[PDB]
Amino acid sequence: TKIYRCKLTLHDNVFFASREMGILYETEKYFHNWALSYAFFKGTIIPHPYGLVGQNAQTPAYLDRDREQNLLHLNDSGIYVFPAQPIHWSYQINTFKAAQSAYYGRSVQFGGKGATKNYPINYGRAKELAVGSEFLTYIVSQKELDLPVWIRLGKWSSKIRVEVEAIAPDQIKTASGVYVCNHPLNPLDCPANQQILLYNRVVMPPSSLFSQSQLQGDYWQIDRNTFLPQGFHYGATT
Amino acid sequence: MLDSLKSQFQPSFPRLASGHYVHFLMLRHSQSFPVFQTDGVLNTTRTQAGLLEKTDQLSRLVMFKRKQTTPERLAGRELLRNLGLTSADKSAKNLCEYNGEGSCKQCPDCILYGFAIGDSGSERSKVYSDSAFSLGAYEQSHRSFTFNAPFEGGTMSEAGVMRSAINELDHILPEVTFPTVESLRDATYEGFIYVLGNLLRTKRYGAQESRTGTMKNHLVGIVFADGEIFSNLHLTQALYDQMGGELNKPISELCETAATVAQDLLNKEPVRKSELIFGAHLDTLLQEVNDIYQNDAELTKLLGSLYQQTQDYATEFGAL
Amino acid sequence: MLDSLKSQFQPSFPRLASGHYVHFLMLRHSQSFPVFQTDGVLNTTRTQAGLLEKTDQLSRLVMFKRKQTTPERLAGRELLRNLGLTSADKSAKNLCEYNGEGSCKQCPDCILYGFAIGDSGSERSKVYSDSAFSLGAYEQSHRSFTFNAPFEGGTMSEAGVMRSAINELDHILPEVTFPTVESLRDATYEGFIYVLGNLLRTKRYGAQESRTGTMKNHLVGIVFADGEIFSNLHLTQALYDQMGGELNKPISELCETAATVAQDLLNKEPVRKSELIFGAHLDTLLQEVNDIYQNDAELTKLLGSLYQQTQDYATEFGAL
DNA sequence: CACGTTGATTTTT
DNA sequence: ACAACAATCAACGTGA
Repeated sequence: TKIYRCKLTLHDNVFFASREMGILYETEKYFHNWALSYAFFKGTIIPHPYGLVGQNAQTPAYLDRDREQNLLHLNDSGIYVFPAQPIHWSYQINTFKAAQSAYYGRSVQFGGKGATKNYPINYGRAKELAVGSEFLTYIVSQKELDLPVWIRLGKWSSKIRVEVEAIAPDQIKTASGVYVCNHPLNPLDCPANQQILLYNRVVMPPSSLFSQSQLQGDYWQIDRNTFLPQGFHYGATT
Repeated sequence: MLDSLKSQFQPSFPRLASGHYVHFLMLRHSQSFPVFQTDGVLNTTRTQAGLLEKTDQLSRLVMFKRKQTTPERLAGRELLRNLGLTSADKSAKNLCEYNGEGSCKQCPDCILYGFAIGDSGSERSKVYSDSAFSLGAYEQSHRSFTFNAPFEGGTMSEAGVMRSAINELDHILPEVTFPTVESLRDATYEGFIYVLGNLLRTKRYGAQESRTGTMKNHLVGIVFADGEIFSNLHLTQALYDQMGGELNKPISELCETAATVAQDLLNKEPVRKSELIFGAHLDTLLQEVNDIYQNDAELTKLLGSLYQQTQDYATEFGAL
Repeated sequence: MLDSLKSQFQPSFPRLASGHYVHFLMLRHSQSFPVFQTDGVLNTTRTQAGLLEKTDQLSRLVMFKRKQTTPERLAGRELLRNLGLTSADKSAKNLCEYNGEGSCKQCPDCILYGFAIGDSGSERSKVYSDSAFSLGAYEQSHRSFTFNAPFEGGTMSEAGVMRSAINELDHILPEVTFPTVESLRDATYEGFIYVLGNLLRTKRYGAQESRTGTMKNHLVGIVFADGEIFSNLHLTQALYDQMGGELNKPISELCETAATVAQDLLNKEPVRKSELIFGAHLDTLLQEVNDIYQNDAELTKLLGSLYQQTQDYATEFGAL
């Protein structure tokens, strides 16, 4: 029922380890929906356990009712964030290191002696999304929503200004047919009574998004040049 | 002061994050030539000069979260080793090592700044932070200094051949200010004294800290809130605009103008705020924490309790 | 004094910082026209003139970072060679090449002041130093002197043509004073005697040592500490304010003014202070250390012990 | 997991 | 007159 046009401005550089090639780790230019859903609603709705230990410390709980860090809490809260479209962007490639806390340091080869386990020993280069960037998302909810005007994202918990407007009922309209979505859209969240006819894809962990799609189903023309899929909810394909 | 604030904090570390944030508002003032570099240059980004609707872009120096958090973090671990709460010896039962498998799961550093071993445990950082920015432009805020390394016999030549050991290096200037908000979630009272300790007790940052890089962390306010208040960039763009770009001002005018800009911003940001420690209440609070960090009995007591609380969190809710 | 101070130090060098800073508070007074340059002019920076009262901007000279650690470092190395603990001949088992491969990785210079070239790793300097600032403004504190170079025939021509070998250079005036804190981390007692020896035994600093740049280091305090005290710039800005900018005072009154501002500032630092050697206790200790450096048996023993300490650190935790 | 081992590229008026 | 640096930062295989 309610729809919020939220534009995200980076107030410091955002890193996600989306792909890795040698010394270089890089960030995809679309913020994945599930990452933004926890950035908005973790602590307010979804639980935020400070510690983990066990299998729960390296296995996601995305869509597992048995665990506390679910995105399904939000299905029951009647809320859905869409993934983020880049409106304006830049990248910085910045090195990062391991600290030499001891007075003496030996450069050790990764996998050598004293280095035989997967940890960030030595150095790497992160291709971060930079302060010079702006992204656009939509949140759809069935209740007026107290959205936080600051969020944190990614590998380094980096600040985003969220400036948000509710799209009023005088300028949205509801319809059904074939439509080009033109915003990003997560295929895992697609229900029955939507079908995807065409898509162009952005290959990305944890699951690939569409950057552009043609759908058949119900939609909201939220301004005269974008069409948002109606009825999407977290994990609806399962 | 501290006797009144003891109500605000959690009585012991919670499992889930509850949304109590104590925010430290600071100006980090450069005192001698820091070098916040990666990739062989001083880190910079283009930004808008200020919040009042400028066309005007400005290259400002960026101190990344790593470059400020790790110097605070490591200055806590050496304090805990000096109090004898943790050890450097591989044969001790209270060993803690900074990054590998040998990280503790109990000590104050591990619970407040976090750890990740793998399946054997991990803990999220309770100290939230942002990348800090120079209040002025890079062109105003740096100078490049030559270095050389001759033979001990005083000469760039040895055996009639020249050393290649000359280059330039880039340095930030001795008055450059980096407005900062550091934020601490869901902390106990002693957790606040440990972290506020790091902010006041650590004094060197960036590369070549053996030779350079002293900074003065001037605390400007402490703010208790239900949520995240504003970014370093947003404070810096507000502070530039409150000055209209006359950046050539003394440290005390720059701190008092930051204290009123912080309160101008806090009135607009939609989170509820329990306490706003500024001015003479901050200067008495700072004296009352300086009095802990100068007293052997008082500090070993508080940090002993912190240890216990974090050792109890570890065994009750943490990585056991 | 030395009989009690011995207890504060560690019995051998650790691999990790265990608190235990010793801070050497000094005034470095110019005696014979120092040249402190990079990029062909005397190094200078704009600073607030003093902390609280005299809040106007002022340019002051900068004794930049290594200009106050390479003199110390090299003077200690020629003592290690004089005592025969290290050598400068190739094909001797105790060679130590300065700033190359073939650095010893075991001698007191290699451990206390650090190394980073070639295989066998890198070592962080246990002496922490910082860039020092002139207490006065540049304008009252420098002069430009013409130099020329004729032919040995006593004239600027050898065939009727001119040599034109004429140029200016800027030199810092005598009695110009640079307040500074040198800091030593995790020393043994013999390591303190070595570093303190360098500070009292060095006397030339700038460019053109062969002709210029003598200085007088007056140690004004030694402070045992749980962590970093104030920056060089902060002690300078405090000392200028205490004099009101009236800097034409004798060196005895200036060393006594530095002593009272350093003690005022130390009582505002979040640092447990184990020992605070000043005044009549410091001019006791300085004599008890002069008695080491004037005695051939005592110095050989002490610095020989240091060699063992630093060679054992090397085999136990360092370069093996 | 804990022992052991040691070759490769082609060039910026 | 003449230097603009210098090093270090695996990739497997085999047996227990």
